[PDB]
Amino acid sequence: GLPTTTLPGSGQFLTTDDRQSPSALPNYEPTPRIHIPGKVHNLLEIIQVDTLIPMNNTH
Amino acid sequence: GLPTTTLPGSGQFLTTDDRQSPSALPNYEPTPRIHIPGKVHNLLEIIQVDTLIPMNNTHTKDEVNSYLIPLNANRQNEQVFGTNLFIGDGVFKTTLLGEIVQYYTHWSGSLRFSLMYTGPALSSAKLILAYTPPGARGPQDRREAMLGTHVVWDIGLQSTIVMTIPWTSGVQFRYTDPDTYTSAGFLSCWYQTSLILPPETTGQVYLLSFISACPDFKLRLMKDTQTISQTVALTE
Amino acid sequence: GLPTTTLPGSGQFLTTDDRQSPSALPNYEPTPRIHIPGKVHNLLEIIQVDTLIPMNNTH
Amino acid sequence: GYSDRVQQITLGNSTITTQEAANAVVCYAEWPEYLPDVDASDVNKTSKPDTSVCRFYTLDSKTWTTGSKGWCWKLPDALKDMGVFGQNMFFHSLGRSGYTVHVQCNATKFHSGCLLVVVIPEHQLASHEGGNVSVKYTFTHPGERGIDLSSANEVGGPVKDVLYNMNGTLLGNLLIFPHQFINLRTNNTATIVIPYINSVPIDSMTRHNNVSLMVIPIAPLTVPTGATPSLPITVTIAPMCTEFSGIRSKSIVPQ
Amino acid sequence: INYYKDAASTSSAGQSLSMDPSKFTEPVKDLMLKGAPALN
Amino acid sequence: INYYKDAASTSSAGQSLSMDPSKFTEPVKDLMLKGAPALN
Amino acid sequence: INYYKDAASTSSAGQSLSMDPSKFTEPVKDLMLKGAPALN
Amino acid sequence: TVASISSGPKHTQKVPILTANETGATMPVLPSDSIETRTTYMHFNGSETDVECFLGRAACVHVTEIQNKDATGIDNHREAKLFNDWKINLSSLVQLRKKLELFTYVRFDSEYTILATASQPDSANYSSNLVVQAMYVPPGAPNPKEWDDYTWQSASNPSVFFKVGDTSRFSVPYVGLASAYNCFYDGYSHDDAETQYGITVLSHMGSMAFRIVNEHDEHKTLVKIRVYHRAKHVEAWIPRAPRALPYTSIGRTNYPKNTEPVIKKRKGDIKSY
Amino acid sequence: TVASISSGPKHTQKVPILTANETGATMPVLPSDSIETRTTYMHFNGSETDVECFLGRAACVHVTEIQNKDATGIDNHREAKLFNDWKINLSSLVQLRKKLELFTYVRFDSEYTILATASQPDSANYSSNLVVQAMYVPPGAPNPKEWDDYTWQSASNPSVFFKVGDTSRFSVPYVGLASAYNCFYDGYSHDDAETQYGITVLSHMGSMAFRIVNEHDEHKTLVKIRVYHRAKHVEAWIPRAPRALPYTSIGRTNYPKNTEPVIKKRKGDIKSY
Amino acid sequence: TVASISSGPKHTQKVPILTANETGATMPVLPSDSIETRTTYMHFNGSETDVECFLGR
Ligand SMILES: Cc1cc(CCCCCCCOc2ccc(C3=N[C@@H](C)CO3)cc2)on1
Ligand SMILES: Cc1cc(CCCCCCCOc2ccc(C3=N[C@@H](C)CO3)cc2)on1
Repeated sequence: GLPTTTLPGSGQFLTTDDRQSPSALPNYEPTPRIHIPGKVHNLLEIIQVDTLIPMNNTH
Repeated sequence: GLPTTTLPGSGQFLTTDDRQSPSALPNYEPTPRIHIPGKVHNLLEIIQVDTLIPMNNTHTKDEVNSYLIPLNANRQNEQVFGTNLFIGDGVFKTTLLGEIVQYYTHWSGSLRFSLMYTGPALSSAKLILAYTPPGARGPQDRREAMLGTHVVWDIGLQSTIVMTIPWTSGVQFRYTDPDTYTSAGFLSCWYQTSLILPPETTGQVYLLSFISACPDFKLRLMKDTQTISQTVALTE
Repeated sequence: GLPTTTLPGSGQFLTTDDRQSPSALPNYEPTPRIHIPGKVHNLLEIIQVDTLIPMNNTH
Repeated sequence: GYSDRVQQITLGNSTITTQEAANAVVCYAEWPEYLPDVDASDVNKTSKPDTSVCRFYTLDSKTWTTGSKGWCWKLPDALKDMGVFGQNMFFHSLGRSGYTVHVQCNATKFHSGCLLVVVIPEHQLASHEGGNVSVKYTFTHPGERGIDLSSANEVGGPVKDVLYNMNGTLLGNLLIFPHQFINLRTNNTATIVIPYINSVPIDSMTRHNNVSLMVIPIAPLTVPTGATPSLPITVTIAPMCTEFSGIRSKSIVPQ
Repeated sequence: INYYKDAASTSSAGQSLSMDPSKFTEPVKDLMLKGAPALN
Repeated sequence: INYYKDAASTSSAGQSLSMDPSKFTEPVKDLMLKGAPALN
Repeated sequence: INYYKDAASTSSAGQSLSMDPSKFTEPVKDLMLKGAPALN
Repeated sequence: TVASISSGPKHTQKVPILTANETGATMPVLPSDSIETRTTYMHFNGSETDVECFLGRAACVHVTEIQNKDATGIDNHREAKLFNDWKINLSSLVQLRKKLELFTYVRFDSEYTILATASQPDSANYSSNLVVQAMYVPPGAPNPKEWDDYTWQSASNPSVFFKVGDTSRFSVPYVGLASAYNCFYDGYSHDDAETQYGITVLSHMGSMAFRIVNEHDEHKTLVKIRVYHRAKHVEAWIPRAPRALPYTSIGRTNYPKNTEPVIKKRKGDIKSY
Repeated sequence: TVASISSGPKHTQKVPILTANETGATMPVLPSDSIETRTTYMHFNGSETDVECFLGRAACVHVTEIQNKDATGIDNHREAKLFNDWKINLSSLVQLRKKLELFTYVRFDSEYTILATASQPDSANYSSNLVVQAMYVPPGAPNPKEWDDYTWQSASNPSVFFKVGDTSRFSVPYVGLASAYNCFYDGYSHDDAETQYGITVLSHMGSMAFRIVNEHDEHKTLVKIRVYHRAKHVEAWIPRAPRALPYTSIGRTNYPKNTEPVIKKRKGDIKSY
Repeated sequence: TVASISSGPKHTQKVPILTANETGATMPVLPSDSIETRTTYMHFNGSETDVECFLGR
């Protein structure tokens, strides 16, 4: 038995933390990926495509 | 599953502990630093800059005048000012030195006390500043004063005189907060000869006095300052 | 997140255990030691000095 | 035969000579310099009028009398109307600058008096009303006139109490800011070089002042017998390494 | 260190650091050079 | 050992051990030597 | 393994294993040999 | 390191103790320039005066309170403390404030600890464990209207759920818009004739919203939230004079009128000890 | 290691058993100087008599008590135990005191454990988990006046928050002003004719303040605090005679008048067994 | 990485700002194609806009 101390924050759930978890479906094999045109990696990729501005807002 | 045991103290929150925490904002990129003159790294850097001491504390409401130590022409043998050296209280207390010392419990080191003369250029004066180490009373006359640490100051072209209160102590640390056992002495100043004004001139002349710490100085065991408090939370 | 199990005795306070603790005064510098004659290391050092026995206990 | 005492500063088309100086202070030991690329953000090339803006402007003179409490000027405000410096100021969106400040006050070897000349980076003033009353714009933009600490409280203006630096701190501790004394017996001028100090690389010159220059009598003026009881104090200031960026239409500011 | 056997149980992935907007911003068949005329 | 990915999540920094009061105590333009006259 | 930065936070010290009673049991100025007469 | 060197009698033309303070310098004079000293060592590093250490311990920055009670018929949850909210700020409480305002610009990461304790004022029964939810609602994002709005879904906004009686802890990077946070700002948000003066305009960092996730039991439960803040990775520029008068407002320098003399008057003369 | 060597008959001019105790020495005489012995080994190191071991286990040094109750209309929180305070000291309880005073000067780091248990004397309902706050109020720093003063912000003063029923543990470096703590001090704080004598004047180490963070429930709750202290990294100088009479005061050597004979009288003669 | 390069006056036959949006492209025009710029660096990677980050809380 190794001695430990727990710190403030133990047991909290922070929606933004990133840790490991047990898989509920041990050993399951996902469907293979096939190729699909159009993959997005960054939202910065798409905000460089121009779109129309409803400038004439007066309606 | 690795076997563990939790010790006493688990779950406590100690405001002074230093550990890692998850970031709430994963992957966020802070603004770049640009250069800004003036970076401070240690409070020890700043307590070496001297600031004015309201030595003339005798007023009744805070005034620019309690920074001015007056001098009288033609007095001989007499005493210009006196103070004990409780740097955390009394005259010292509002100075930057006094103000920082109050964030710590213990101090040790030498102090630098200087006086800048502001009288007409055609006047002259010789003063004696004396440091009295712990153990004797505040000196009562120059004879008594002159037997301890002292500097005869001759007022000249060079306007300021820097007296050092060298660390004289049995115990290597003293409390900031007024302790007896831990007390540091007295500082007094007397006419060595006397102030003399030129013709066509009259009245009082004043000395400005500063305090800063020597590079010698140590402060330790941080705590809360008696210099600030509040009764309800502030709002916008 | 590494999986753990806590054993019997968790949370107990044993006045005789010897472990690490956080310092309440982070970074504080203690007064230097100076030399003092007389250091004791073991109680076995001192019980070899003889002392008087109130043998005449009859008072 | 160089003395700490005599000095000449030539900047642009203007020169100052002092024969009774007491060295010069360079804030935080740094000398004004232009904005490096590594620190840049705005993509605009900046404009550096050089000698037409980096010369010495002498503000109107003040009069130290035995009752004076002290005066306060803000930068770049104090210069908002000086020559082309000022025009550039109202015409660009952003600008940046360092300064040489030269405060002048001469008397004779029978006078006494001592002024503190100090530069305070980000001097946020307090309302004399207390609470959370704000200090209106006009009040913190006195222009070349500066603020006269012995003038009366006004409404929407700052507090003018000297033992508190106009902000809740004691006069005695102003010495932690770059400063120099003018002690009639020693000194006759004070000179401070101010590098640009901000938390952003360049800023607006009209909505934010980045230093207040403060001249405060501390040992009262004492003139020789039957002398006139007052001396003028003059402040001359020169922008140095000025850069303007984001030119356009020309700001319109309150009052 | 993964403590678990399955890949789904590992933490979040790490930045694509891929980034290529041209499939979205310039899907034209004949290449357009900036500075050259759009329509020749 | 950092257990977390972001730098903000690490513990306190470690002593500057920088320390140079001269920007505050001696910001004069012409260097003053202790022992030499202040004003020449 | 120390988990903490300060020395006060470490566990108990480890045995002096110093042990020298002579400062207490034989602080005499001229050395006494067992077996030789106490007072000569 | 030597704290003092050995120095003996002096009869020179070289006087280190005469200076001209008008210059603005504090000449580095030592005991050995004016008395005869002996060698002594420092034995000390100045570790605990590092600014990281000075600003690096948790300070209480905010105490708020919310209650768990039947919201049935409450027209204004916010007003019933069915979920309070706090306009994040770091000058509401003063112990830490005076410490930070010793500097003009400050840059650091924050570590927050949130302690939540419950109180049952009106004589009660069984208290079912309440779980608090603390959301970060930065400026531009919907702010909660009822204690159970869509807002609380918080799909893009970091939120932590912990139990009353426990503590929550997480750390946020330096979120300032500029290179440092301004402790002071002598400016306006624009050249308006009536806009507010100060940093209030620079302090925008949004607010943080707390609520209990639990529905109501038969009694009412008061939960009081205390937020602690610890600076880590500190960087501070341009020291200033310490605060002397009391504070009146978050973000302005203003002091109260008819305040009291802050310098202690002597009981005696200038000459007194 | 041999505990005894083998030694046989002796008929010498060299007598190790005759000495002169007037000299102040304890001559190192052994069984083998006066009887015939056989070899035997020690099999032992003297591990558990090391001073680190002797002073190194936790001892109870203080029991105090505070209560959680409605402070409404209390004119003196301190007096209602709305928050007690303890003048840190290490001689209030005697088991550990006699152990330390076997030495004149002692130097060590302290590890504190604080156990807090709750009691509900007046028949009650549901007890909501109380959280205790333990502040270190060194001398020179504002000492708490109400149970919820600005003091408790403790922005610069180390404080720990733990739950009643649990334990808190942290360790403080050796905070003495000198090189060691004086277990005894035959001096005064100054040459005053009426100043106190003893160490009380050297013991200054300030006090430690406890309070409950929780507001009040309908019943009252008594929380009793026990502070345990363990010396780690011990260094002790100059052994002294053990304490024989009972103690009367923290910090003075004084014993009670008409105390009882401390040496057990024989039931019989000097000659008795 | 540079966010903007330095660029000065232009008087060309090569106009990067005239395009034909009918083509469906968004031509990659920059500040330096139409005003005079100074060098500046990005100081930023676009970390927190990665889709793993966007959908990962
Ligand atoms: C769940 C959850 C909750 C949160 C909160 C995120 C932290 C955001 C707060 C950012 C730091 O806030 C400030 C505010 C003011 C100042 C400041 N004002 C001046 C006096 C000085 O500094 C500094 C930081 O994150 N996740
Ligand atoms: C939270 C929190 C609470 C604390 C307390 C800090 C510990 C300070 C106490 C320092 C050690 O106190 C003493 C007092 C007396 C003696 C002593 N007196 C003589 C008989 C011998 O030793 C030694 C240590 O720290 N963080």
